[PDB]
Amino acid sequence: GSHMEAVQNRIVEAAERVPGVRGVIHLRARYVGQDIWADMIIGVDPENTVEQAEEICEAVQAAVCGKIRRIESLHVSAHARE
Amino acid sequence: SHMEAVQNRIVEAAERVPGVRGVIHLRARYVGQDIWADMIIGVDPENTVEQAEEICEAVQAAVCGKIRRIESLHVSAHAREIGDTTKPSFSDQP
Ligand SMILES: [Cl-]
Repeated sequence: GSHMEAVQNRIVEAAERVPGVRGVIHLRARYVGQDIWADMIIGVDPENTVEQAEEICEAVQAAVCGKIRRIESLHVSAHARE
Repeated sequence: SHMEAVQNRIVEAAERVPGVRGVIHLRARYVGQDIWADMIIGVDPENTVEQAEEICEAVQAAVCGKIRRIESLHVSAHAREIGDTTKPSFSDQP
């Protein structure tokens, strides 16, 4: 509901502030008990290395998980984007 | 389960594709007679993202080409060091 959109907006806002992120392409978030499990795809520079893209991915994980307490599990991956 | 033969075929297939440093993970199930799968490959860290997506597509074509009962296969890549010998996982979500 309205409840869930608010958290999604929090997650996007958080992820999008992280340097190297070219928008959030996709976000699946779901309640499992009281906790949230999420899967996210970010856009990144096509010319990034895989190592570099994974660094950005981890940074997003820390930023999002840091600001939204109720997230128990967050997978982040990157697609090339312009 | 009973279906180790197909898993081994899938891994062997994927691992022959150039740019693949082993299969990190594979979730496969039968739906009727068809197989639906999700797979994670290891790749050169120094590959570009563009290039890793290219490898991913190559694996999709190679695996789906050699194991014809696969109706749907998603492939994604993580960086993997060359000294890594970690056996492929077949669980349901790391
Ligand atoms: Cl061949």
